[PDB]
Amino acid sequence: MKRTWQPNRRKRAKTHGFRARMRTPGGRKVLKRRRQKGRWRLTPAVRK
Amino acid sequence: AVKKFKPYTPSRRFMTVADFSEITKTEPEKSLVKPLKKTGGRNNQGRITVRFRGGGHKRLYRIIDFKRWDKVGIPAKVAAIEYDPNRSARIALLHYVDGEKRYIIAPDGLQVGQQVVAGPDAPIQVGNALPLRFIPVGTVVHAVELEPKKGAKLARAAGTSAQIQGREGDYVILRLPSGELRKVHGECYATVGAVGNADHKNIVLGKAGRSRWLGRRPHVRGAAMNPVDHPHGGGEGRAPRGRPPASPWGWQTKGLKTRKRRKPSSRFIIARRKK
RNA sequence: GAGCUAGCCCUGGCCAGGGUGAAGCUGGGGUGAGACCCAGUGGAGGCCCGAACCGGUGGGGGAUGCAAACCCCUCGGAUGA
RNA sequence: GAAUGCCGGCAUGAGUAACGAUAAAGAGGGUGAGAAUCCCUCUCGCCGUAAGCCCAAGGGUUCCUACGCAAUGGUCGUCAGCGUAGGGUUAGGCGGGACCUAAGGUGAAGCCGAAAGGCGUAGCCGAAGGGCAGCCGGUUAAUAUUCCGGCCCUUCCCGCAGGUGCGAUGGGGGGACGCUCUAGGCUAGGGGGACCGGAGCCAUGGACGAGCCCGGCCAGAAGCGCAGGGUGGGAGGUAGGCAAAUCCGCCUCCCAACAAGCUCUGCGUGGUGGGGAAGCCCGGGUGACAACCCCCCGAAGCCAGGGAGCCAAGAAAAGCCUCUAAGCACAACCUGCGGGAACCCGUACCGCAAACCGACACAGGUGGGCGGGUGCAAGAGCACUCAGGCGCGCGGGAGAACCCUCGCCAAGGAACUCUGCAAGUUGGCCCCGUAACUUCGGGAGAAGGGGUGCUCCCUGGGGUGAUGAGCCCCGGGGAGCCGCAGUGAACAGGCUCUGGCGACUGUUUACCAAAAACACAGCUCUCUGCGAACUCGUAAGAGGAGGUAUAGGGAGCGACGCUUGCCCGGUGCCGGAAGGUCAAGGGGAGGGGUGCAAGCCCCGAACCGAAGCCCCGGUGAACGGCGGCCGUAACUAUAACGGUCCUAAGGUAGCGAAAUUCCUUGUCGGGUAAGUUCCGACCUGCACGAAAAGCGUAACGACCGGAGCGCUGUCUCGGCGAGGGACCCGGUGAAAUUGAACUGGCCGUGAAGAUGCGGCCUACCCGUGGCAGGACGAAAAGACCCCGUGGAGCUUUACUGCAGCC
RNA sequence: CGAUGUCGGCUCGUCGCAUCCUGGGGCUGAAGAAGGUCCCAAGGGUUGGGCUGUUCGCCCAUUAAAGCGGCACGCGAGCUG
RNA sequence: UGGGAGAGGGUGGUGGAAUUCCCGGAGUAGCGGUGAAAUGCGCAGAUACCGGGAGGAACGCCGAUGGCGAAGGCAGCCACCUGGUCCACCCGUGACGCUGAGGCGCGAAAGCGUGGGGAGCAAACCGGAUUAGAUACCCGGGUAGUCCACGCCCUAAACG
RNA sequence: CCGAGGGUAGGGCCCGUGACUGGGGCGAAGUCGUAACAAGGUAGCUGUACCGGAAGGUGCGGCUGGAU
Ligand SMILES: CCC[C@H]1[C@H](O)[C@@H](N)[C@@H](O[C@H]2[C@H](O[C@@H]3O[C@H](CO)[C@@H](O[C@H]4O[C@@H](CN)[C@@H](O)[C@H](O)[C@H]4N)[C@H]3O)[C@@H](O)[C@H](N)C[C@@H]2N)O[C@@H]1CO
Ligand SMILES: [Mg+2]
Ligand SMILES: [Mg+2]
Ligand SMILES: [Mg+2]
Ligand SMILES: [Mg+2]
Ligand SMILES: [Mg+2]
Ligand SMILES: [Mg+2]
Ligand SMILES: [Mg+2]
Ligand SMILES: [Mg+2]
Ligand SMILES: [Mg+2]
Ligand SMILES: [Mg+2]
Ligand SMILES: [Mg+2]
Ligand SMILES: [Mg+2]
Ligand SMILES: [Mg+2]
Ligand SMILES: [Mg+2]
Ligand SMILES: [Mg+2]
Ligand SMILES: [Mg+2]
Ligand SMILES: [Mg+2]
Ligand SMILES: [Mg+2]
Ligand SMILES: [Mg+2]
Ligand SMILES: [Mg+2]
Ligand SMILES: [Mg+2]
Ligand SMILES: [Mg+2]
Ligand SMILES: [Mg+2]
Ligand SMILES: [Mg+2]
Ligand SMILES: [Mg+2]
Ligand SMILES: [Mg+2]
Ligand SMILES: [Mg+2]
Ligand SMILES: [Mg+2]
Ligand SMILES: [Mg+2]
Ligand SMILES: [Mg+2]
Ligand SMILES: [Mg+2]
Ligand SMILES: [Mg+2]
Ligand SMILES: [Mg+2]
Ligand SMILES: [Mg+2]
Ligand SMILES: [Mg+2]
Ligand SMILES: [Mg+2]
Ligand SMILES: [Mg+2]
Ligand SMILES: [Mg+2]
Ligand SMILES: [Mg+2]
Ligand SMILES: [Mg+2]
Ligand SMILES: [Mg+2]
Ligand SMILES: [Mg+2]
Ligand SMILES: [Mg+2]
Ligand SMILES: [Mg+2]
Ligand SMILES: [Mg+2]
Ligand SMILES: [Mg+2]
Ligand SMILES: [Mg+2]
Ligand SMILES: [Mg+2]
Ligand SMILES: [Mg+2]
Ligand SMILES: [Mg+2]
Ligand SMILES: [Mg+2]
Ligand SMILES: [Mg+2]
Ligand SMILES: [Mg+2]
Ligand SMILES: [Mg+2]
Ligand SMILES: [Mg+2]
Ligand SMILES: [Mg+2]
Ligand SMILES: [Mg+2]
Ligand SMILES: [Mg+2]
Ligand SMILES: [Mg+2]
Ligand SMILES: [Mg+2]
Ligand SMILES: [Mg+2]
Ligand SMILES: [Mg+2]
Ligand SMILES: [Mg+2]
Ligand SMILES: [Mg+2]
Ligand SMILES: [Mg+2]
Ligand SMILES: [Mg+2]
Ligand SMILES: [Mg+2]
Ligand SMILES: [Mg+2]
Ligand SMILES: [Mg+2]
Ligand SMILES: [Mg+2]
Ligand SMILES: [Mg+2]
Ligand SMILES: [Mg+2]
Ligand SMILES: [Mg+2]
Ligand SMILES: [Mg+2]
Ligand SMILES: [Mg+2]
Ligand SMILES: [Mg+2]
Ligand SMILES: [Mg+2]
Ligand SMILES: [Mg+2]
Ligand SMILES: [Mg+2]
Ligand SMILES: [Mg+2]
Ligand SMILES: [Mg+2]
Ligand SMILES: [Mg+2]
Ligand SMILES: [Mg+2]
Ligand SMILES: [Mg+2]
Ligand SMILES: [Mg+2]
Ligand SMILES: [Mg+2]
Ligand SMILES: [Mg+2]
Ligand SMILES: [Mg+2]
Ligand SMILES: [Mg+2]
Ligand SMILES: [Mg+2]
Ligand SMILES: [Mg+2]
Ligand SMILES: [Mg+2]
Ligand SMILES: [Mg+2]
Ligand SMILES: [Mg+2]
Ligand SMILES: [Mg+2]
Ligand SMILES: [Mg+2]
Ligand SMILES: [Mg+2]
Ligand SMILES: [Mg+2]
Ligand SMILES: [Mg+2]
Ligand SMILES: [Mg+2]
Ligand SMILES: [Mg+2]
Ligand SMILES: [Mg+2]
Ligand SMILES: [Mg+2]
Ligand SMILES: [Mg+2]
Ligand SMILES: [Mg+2]
Ligand SMILES: [Mg+2]
Ligand SMILES: [Mg+2]
Ligand SMILES: [Mg+2]
Ligand SMILES: [Mg+2]
Ligand SMILES: [Mg+2]
Ligand SMILES: [Mg+2]
Ligand SMILES: [Mg+2]
Ligand SMILES: [Mg+2]
Ligand SMILES: [Mg+2]
Ligand SMILES: [Mg+2]
Ligand SMILES: [Mg+2]
Ligand SMILES: [Mg+2]
Ligand SMILES: [Mg+2]
Ligand SMILES: [Mg+2]
Ligand SMILES: [Mg+2]
Ligand SMILES: [Mg+2]
Ligand SMILES: [Mg+2]
Ligand SMILES: [Mg+2]
Ligand SMILES: [Mg+2]
Ligand SMILES: [Mg+2]
Ligand SMILES: [Mg+2]
Ligand SMILES: [Mg+2]
Ligand SMILES: [Mg+2]
Ligand SMILES: [Mg+2]
Ligand SMILES: [Mg+2]
Ligand SMILES: [Mg+2]
Ligand SMILES: [Mg+2]
Ligand SMILES: [Mg+2]
Ligand SMILES: [Mg+2]
Ligand SMILES: [Mg+2]
Ligand SMILES: [Mg+2]
Ligand SMILES: [Mg+2]
Ligand SMILES: [Mg+2]
Ligand SMILES: [Mg+2]
Ligand SMILES: [Mg+2]
Ligand SMILES: [Mg+2]
Ligand SMILES: [Mg+2]
Ligand SMILES: [Mg+2]
Ligand SMILES: [Mg+2]
Ligand SMILES: [Mg+2]
Ligand SMILES: [Mg+2]
Ligand SMILES: [Mg+2]
Ligand SMILES: [Mg+2]
Ligand SMILES: [Mg+2]
Ligand SMILES: [Mg+2]
Ligand SMILES: [Mg+2]
Ligand SMILES: [Mg+2]
Ligand SMILES: [Mg+2]
Ligand SMILES: [Mg+2]
Ligand SMILES: [Mg+2]
Ligand SMILES: [Mg+2]
Ligand SMILES: [Mg+2]
Ligand SMILES: [Mg+2]
Ligand SMILES: [Mg+2]
Ligand SMILES: [Mg+2]
Ligand SMILES: [Mg+2]
Ligand SMILES: [Mg+2]
Ligand SMILES: [Mg+2]
Ligand SMILES: [Mg+2]
Ligand SMILES: [Mg+2]
Ligand SMILES: [Mg+2]
Ligand SMILES: [Mg+2]
Ligand SMILES: [Mg+2]
Ligand SMILES: [Mg+2]
Ligand SMILES: [Mg+2]
Ligand SMILES: [Mg+2]
Ligand SMILES: [Mg+2]
Ligand SMILES: [Mg+2]
Ligand SMILES: [Mg+2]
Ligand SMILES: [Mg+2]
Ligand SMILES: [Mg+2]
Ligand SMILES: [Mg+2]
Ligand SMILES: [Mg+2]
Ligand SMILES: [Mg+2]
Ligand SMILES: [Mg+2]
Ligand SMILES: [Mg+2]
Ligand SMILES: [Mg+2]
Ligand SMILES: [Mg+2]
Ligand SMILES: [Mg+2]
Ligand SMILES: [Mg+2]
Ligand SMILES: [Mg+2]
Ligand SMILES: [Mg+2]
Ligand SMILES: [Mg+2]
Ligand SMILES: [Mg+2]
Ligand SMILES: [Mg+2]
Ligand SMILES: [Mg+2]
Ligand SMILES: [Mg+2]
Ligand SMILES: [Mg+2]
Ligand SMILES: [Mg+2]
Ligand SMILES: [Mg+2]
Ligand SMILES: [Mg+2]
Ligand SMILES: [Mg+2]
Ligand SMILES: [Mg+2]
Ligand SMILES: [Mg+2]
Ligand SMILES: [Mg+2]
Ligand SMILES: [Mg+2]
Ligand SMILES: [Mg+2]
Ligand SMILES: [Mg+2]
Ligand SMILES: [Mg+2]
Ligand SMILES: [Mg+2]
Ligand SMILES: [Mg+2]
Ligand SMILES: [Mg+2]
Ligand SMILES: [Mg+2]
Ligand SMILES: [Mg+2]
Ligand SMILES: [Mg+2]
Ligand SMILES: [Mg+2]
Ligand SMILES: [Mg+2]
Ligand SMILES: [Mg+2]
Ligand SMILES: [Mg+2]
Ligand SMILES: [Mg+2]
Ligand SMILES: [Mg+2]
Ligand SMILES: [Mg+2]
Ligand SMILES: [Mg+2]
Ligand SMILES: [Mg+2]
Ligand SMILES: [Mg+2]
Ligand SMILES: [Mg+2]
Ligand SMILES: [Mg+2]
Ligand SMILES: [Mg+2]
Ligand SMILES: [Mg+2]
Ligand SMILES: [Mg+2]
Ligand SMILES: [Mg+2]
Ligand SMILES: [Mg+2]
Ligand SMILES: [Mg+2]
Ligand SMILES: [Mg+2]
Ligand SMILES: [Mg+2]
Ligand SMILES: [Mg+2]
Ligand SMILES: [Mg+2]
Ligand SMILES: [Mg+2]
Ligand SMILES: [Mg+2]
Ligand SMILES: [Mg+2]
Ligand SMILES: [Mg+2]
Ligand SMILES: [Mg+2]
Ligand SMILES: [Mg+2]
């Protein structure tokens, strides 16, 4: 049946993207934490 | 007035519709309509703050002239009478003899191709506007400003009216559509005549669908919910209210007055409503 | 976290084909004028059959499954909330 | 050495289940170390409103070619969406951007918030909406509206000519709109041809024919032609469109009006450019100078912003046109012609799936367009089939039990069973006919029947064309023929009578409940006079509503019909300027401490003093409540009647062994051979009752009862048959579980249910197919129950607090 | 209680005997026939239906008779629900 | 043809008296009601009095033994619209008449539907009395209804 | 072809009958009250509405077939 993952590039970049994170305090702290943990990529890869 | 239907469906036997016989134009003045943002009962936060709203027919908003004192002395012809889906009343298209085009809510008896005017020296005629101080005592009136130059606020709905009862200083005494006796400033404008389309209350929606057409979503009783949702929620099987009947928000909903006690307009309310 | 689900907003799309034959309109009859009646036209409807589509009634299977809700037979609705 | 320990390794079940739709395979010839599985051919089956084609998401080299077979592929593998390498995606016109707005997002101004931040007009962003200029064909192993060919067009820049008051983020018009039904004319598409072109073909008994087979077109600028859309002309005045305005609006007058004219589309034709089958032969060559014609059907698409009706009343902005402002009129704009200029991104391939979402090459999920033919009334239904695409990535045998899906059945015909569960029956169309009841629509497909094929003859009207032929669409009558049977195959109601519940269409527990539940029109009560009430928010601010009491919130009830009785004593709510209590505060009689004293400091009575509570009334479609005992009539029996205790008042109408009745299968009647259910009555109603509505109610129902008819494999009572499994052989090869095991029965005993202890009996060692009685079999640290001074949701006149309100 | 699935039905039996029937008996208030009661006996048999979830029970029509119990109120890794 | 009387009917408007209520004033110990009482109302200031305002219904005198209408029925006043009738003149038509089964229309009150309205009155209901009882007559309350519009009802001691 | 009739199916009319239920007529001396006839102790009758153990009562309009 219809599953929970229904990918959508506009949705992905507008919800979890870099610009979405920087806009709010919690989003910036995510980036801070991911950048501190050494995450190779700070944000989901969506090919646009 | 009020068209009935033969019972050829379950819903038809009760459904009734307006006679529409006073309407003369079936499309609005493009110069006086603007798009109407449907809210669905949600606010700037996104939250439902008025329950059970959404999903009705799309509408255009006709700009209506509640001032009418911005064109004192300039008479106008009643060009057409039209449907307005934003209100219970019908609206009347005005062509002013100086070119301007406006809408007013159509009083009862108003006919197409007649002169109307606003001002202290206007005749006492169905459709004319005056300050309340210049209207004879005892004449029905509608579209009444509650404060001078602030806009017509009272007696707007189809069939409503307000009778002038007396004068006292700068203030006239109005019997509002609800029966309240109130003082309204004499400088406030008002339009002689009751609002038209009085058979608007004899309309029978006939089925659930028509309510949905009007943007009214299904209302669900507190007695049908659960204690998390409503004071009347829960019970095994059915259940009487088991407490003073309350709203979803706890406050009692049978008889409990809610008008603010110290509201400054109370100095002008002569008698609370009848019945 | 509303890319699932729920409601709402905006903007688009879809609903084969066949039944039934509301109002009105017309002519005719009727009467003081009416109500009204007959035929025709007309094509209304949370109207009927039935796909697409939306569902999920009963039964059988499946039960370390094809599937962490599926398969078969049957069945609700399908111009409307 | 144990923690259902943790990590890892390896076992057991086991050569076991399975190897993923039962649409299906066979042979020949290839290649290769190796072939059921790759390639080629022939034969067979399967999809064909798809299982074919084209888009969009999403995926991201999976596309093409070469070379491979370790792993991946449920077997195999020489193959591959796998490994390696090389190649491949071309646009001013397709799509998006350099254009426009929608919800929404953001947001100079402004507002608000401890901080972070929240709002917010303009403006900006935001598209599958608006707007904007490319069609036919060819070419590559792989791209093509992109390369190429043919014919077209758009914008920018500059120039030349002609014309004009030119000029805009400013005014206006326009853009610009719903639902249902729908006219005319076209086109897409399809059908037919005894006409036109074609390599051929004559079989097997006949046919050399008006034979079979194949094909009979696509695009196209100007002009013209047919069909539409849009559109009055001119003048005079003018206070309005936030400056102006010659525009727009308003007013008057003249002329044109269903034309015409202008303007714009569609279709046709159109210079020219393409395409071009079967068959045969090695994707190509031929066919072939291919032919490219007539008739019919005909869109839901086109003309279109067409027409009609209806109420629920149907985006915006830009492009565009017009008007004028500063300014400028050597300019500028428009028009025509010319040259020059025209950027960024996507383009491969999959795309109902082996490439997307489901851990899998997973029987599931996934929006748009095209979706041929014949017949069955129609259709996207159903059967077959075209183009095209597949035979579902384990096979070969065998012909047991048993399971699944399916076929049939003598006599019986619900006797099955909780229940006709299931499966029969019925089944489309035409016609005949059709009950109670009814809200007059319905009930109604009521029920019940008849017809249905094929041939010949006679005939009625319609469309097209021309009125005729032709095609084509509805019929009418008469005579016949055949079979068991003519909607001959496929798709296609079983029916009725009587209850309960709910009026109804709808809605719901995604994944055990679709209902009597929720909703619903409708009724009532109640709040709300607008900076409304109410809701969210600390606020600003929103929603309510750009609404105004015929409106908006809350509550119960739930179409409609007839109705909704008595109690205000308690609780709530409403009203009550008296009275009583009542906090801070006011007041300061009167004391206290300290100092030599002025003074400083502390306590503090009367009295004044809100809301709230007390108190007085009201109020039921407010929360709620609506009795007991004794006696009595000239047979008995029963009490119309009386007595008395209590209450705030003692249940009214109507219903009643009921979705309600404990005793209970109450009693009587009906139905049945027999009826704890059912229906109708009765009334000592454990414990109905009137908007948590009472009693009815036509219509409706995948709701829950009872009865009958029809018909049956449900059953007496089973039998046989089909296929897919189970079984045997080759290939691949799991799982839970598992203290170790050399693991019998009885009667005992044992912590009370022993393979394991005693006694006795019985028993050669090891398998395979089967059945489930045991191993207190597996699974889940019982979901019942208790326990924990364990937790969570809920309630309230439990405690205490907080918001909110006063 | 780190689970011994709980009623009834269906299927499949097996055992006990305090015996419903069939066989053998003694007593009888046994004339016969048919009964009553007790003794022996477990070999075999012990029906089809209406009602109810029912076990039971009542009822219909039969019968030689329409027995009573145990087997985890026998039997859900056998089915039903 | 010319006249006359009339609460004949329908529509819109309108005038004063009275009752209830509300606001202000003034005043205080009761008012109200009956056969007598009580319920009820009143120091929370009632009743009685004055002024003001709201609202409904009914129209005193004239008024009569009266008038009109087919009956039911119709009463402040003004205007509009309309019916019937009587009289005079003796002008016109020339039996065109009487009745009337069916039909159709009208039809007091009460009642019914949808709206509106609501002062007074008042079924039902409540209370106080009376009484053996009092589901009555009497008293205090009191809802439908009484009123308006529209749509049904179609009955009567619709009687002379 | 028609055809007695037989059969399946659905209607109409009448008659008999039915648990129970509705009143009605009638039947010397049962019970409760006393509505009517006199102003019958509230004048009566009345159409209707609602109520009440029962006669009745009450509202609304109507009649005198009402005394004084
Ligand atoms: C032996 C039989 C005697 C009987 C009588 O013949 C009956 N008439 C009856 O008499 C009763 C009488 O009963 C009435 O008489 C009638 C029955 O016969 C009935 O009254 C009704 O008679 C109707 C006419 N037949 C009507 O007038 C109305 O309904 C009543 N008046 C009964 O209720 C009763 O009123 C008296 N007070 C007492 C009297 N003994 O009952 C008596 C039994 O004892
Ligand atoms: Mg889902
Ligand atoms: Mg999605
Ligand atoms: Mg996207
Ligand atoms: Mg998105
Ligand atoms: Mg973002
Ligand atoms: Mg990572
Ligand atoms: Mg790195
Ligand atoms: Mg991130
Ligand atoms: Mg109607
Ligand atoms: Mg009707
Ligand atoms: Mg109107
Ligand atoms: Mg606009
Ligand atoms: Mg809004
Ligand atoms: Mg916002
Ligand atoms: Mg709300
Ligand atoms: Mg809402
Ligand atoms: Mg309104
Ligand atoms: Mg309107
Ligand atoms: Mg004012
Ligand atoms: Mg209504
Ligand atoms: Mg609406
Ligand atoms: Mg509502
Ligand atoms: Mg509700
Ligand atoms: Mg509930
Ligand atoms: Mg609930
Ligand atoms: Mg919640
Ligand atoms: Mg609560
Ligand atoms: Mg409750
Ligand atoms: Mg409940
Ligand atoms: Mg309950
Ligand atoms: Mg409930
Ligand atoms: Mg309660
Ligand atoms: Mg409460
Ligand atoms: Mg509040
Ligand atoms: Mg008020
Ligand atoms: Mg979603
Ligand atoms: Mg749409
Ligand atoms: Mg449809
Ligand atoms: Mg017709
Ligand atoms: Mg018409
Ligand atoms: Mg429908
Ligand atoms: Mg039908
Ligand atoms: Mg339907
Ligand atoms: Mg079934
Ligand atoms: Mg299974
Ligand atoms: Mg499962
Ligand atoms: Mg399925
Ligand atoms: Mg099916
Ligand atoms: Mg349809
Ligand atoms: Mg140890
Ligand atoms: Mg261990
Ligand atoms: Mg552990
Ligand atoms: Mg471990
Ligand atoms: Mg481990
Ligand atoms: Mg491990
Ligand atoms: Mg290791
Ligand atoms: Mg291992
Ligand atoms: Mg081992
Ligand atoms: Mg092994
Ligand atoms: Mg083996
Ligand atoms: Mg095994
Ligand atoms: Mg397996
Ligand atoms: Mg498997
Ligand atoms: Mg499998
Ligand atoms: Mg299949
Ligand atoms: Mg199959
Ligand atoms: Mg072969
Ligand atoms: Mg082969
Ligand atoms: Mg090789
Ligand atoms: Mg091979
Ligand atoms: Mg090989
Ligand atoms: Mg091959
Ligand atoms: Mg061959
Ligand atoms: Mg096809
Ligand atoms: Mg997208
Ligand atoms: Mg992937
Ligand atoms: Mg390999
Ligand atoms: Mg290999
Ligand atoms: Mg190999
Ligand atoms: Mg290698
Ligand atoms: Mg592999
Ligand atoms: Mg696989
Ligand atoms: Mg090009
Ligand atoms: Mg640029
Ligand atoms: Mg911060
Ligand atoms: Mg944009
Ligand atoms: Mg766009
Ligand atoms: Mg474009
Ligand atoms: Mg082109
Ligand atoms: Mg210009
Ligand atoms: Mg411009
Ligand atoms: Mg427009
Ligand atoms: Mg518009
Ligand atoms: Mg549009
Ligand atoms: Mg509509
Ligand atoms: Mg074309
Ligand atoms: Mg065709
Ligand atoms: Mg001007
Ligand atoms: Mg050639
Ligand atoms: Mg289409
Ligand atoms: Mg169009
Ligand atoms: Mg149109
Ligand atoms: Mg905008
Ligand atoms: Mg110059
Ligand atoms: Mg120009
Ligand atoms: Mg650029
Ligand atoms: Mg490409
Ligand atoms: Mg699919
Ligand atoms: Mg694929
Ligand atoms: Mg997933
Ligand atoms: Mg999965
Ligand atoms: Mg596969
Ligand atoms: Mg074809
Ligand atoms: Mg068909
Ligand atoms: Mg098909
Ligand atoms: Mg296969
Ligand atoms: Mg075998
Ligand atoms: Mg056979
Ligand atoms: Mg048989
Ligand atoms: Mg039978
Ligand atoms: Mg039979
Ligand atoms: Mg049965
Ligand atoms: Mg059986
Ligand atoms: Mg069939
Ligand atoms: Mg019948
Ligand atoms: Mg009938
Ligand atoms: Mg009925
Ligand atoms: Mg009828
Ligand atoms: Mg039939
Ligand atoms: Mg025939
Ligand atoms: Mg034949
Ligand atoms: Mg059917
Ligand atoms: Mg029936
Ligand atoms: Mg329900
Ligand atoms: Mg329902
Ligand atoms: Mg009901
Ligand atoms: Mg109902
Ligand atoms: Mg309902
Ligand atoms: Mg429906
Ligand atoms: Mg569920
Ligand atoms: Mg659940
Ligand atoms: Mg779940
Ligand atoms: Mg289920
Ligand atoms: Mg359902
Ligand atoms: Mg529900
Ligand atoms: Mg309902
Ligand atoms: Mg109702
Ligand atoms: Mg109401
Ligand atoms: Mg709040
Ligand atoms: Mg607003
Ligand atoms: Mg309810
Ligand atoms: Mg009825
Ligand atoms: Mg009370
Ligand atoms: Mg009280
Ligand atoms: Mg109270
Ligand atoms: Mg005092
Ligand atoms: Mg106080
Ligand atoms: Mg209580
Ligand atoms: Mg109580
Ligand atoms: Mg009653
Ligand atoms: Mg009973
Ligand atoms: Mg019972
Ligand atoms: Mg019973
Ligand atoms: Mg009942
Ligand atoms: Mg009960
Ligand atoms: Mg019972
Ligand atoms: Mg019984
Ligand atoms: Mg009894
Ligand atoms: Mg209640
Ligand atoms: Mg209640
Ligand atoms: Mg239903
Ligand atoms: Mg249902
Ligand atoms: Mg039956
Ligand atoms: Mg069988
Ligand atoms: Mg077989
Ligand atoms: Mg062998
Ligand atoms: Mg062998
Ligand atoms: Mg092997
Ligand atoms: Mg392998
Ligand atoms: Mg061991
Ligand atoms: Mg061992
Ligand atoms: Mg052994
Ligand atoms: Mg023991
Ligand atoms: Mg033992
Ligand atoms: Mg042993
Ligand atoms: Mg041992
Ligand atoms: Mg020992
Ligand atoms: Mg031993
Ligand atoms: Mg032994
Ligand atoms: Mg073997
Ligand atoms: Mg075995
Ligand atoms: Mg076993
Ligand atoms: Mg066992
Ligand atoms: Mg154990
Ligand atoms: Mg165990
Ligand atoms: Mg076991
Ligand atoms: Mg066990
Ligand atoms: Mg489990
Ligand atoms: Mg644990
Ligand atoms: Mg535990
Ligand atoms: Mg435990
Ligand atoms: Mg557990
Ligand atoms: Mg316990
Ligand atoms: Mg404790
Ligand atoms: Mg303790
Ligand atoms: Mg605790
Ligand atoms: Mg919690
Ligand atoms: Mg807690
Ligand atoms: Mg706090
Ligand atoms: Mg246990
Ligand atoms: Mg365990
Ligand atoms: Mg266990
Ligand atoms: Mg003897
Ligand atoms: Mg003996
Ligand atoms: Mg024996
Ligand atoms: Mg029993
Ligand atoms: Mg036993
Ligand atoms: Mg046991
Ligand atoms: Mg036991
Ligand atoms: Mg027991
Ligand atoms: Mg089981
Ligand atoms: Mg069991
Ligand atoms: Mg077992
Ligand atoms: Mg078994
Ligand atoms: Mg006093
Ligand atoms: Mg008033
Ligand atoms: Mg004469
Ligand atoms: Mg009154
Ligand atoms: Mg009393
Ligand atoms: Mg009358
Ligand atoms: Mg015969
Ligand atoms: Mg006596
Ligand atoms: Mg006697
Ligand atoms: Mg009397
Ligand atoms: Mg008397
Ligand atoms: Mg008396
Ligand atoms: Mg009397
Ligand atoms: Mg009374």
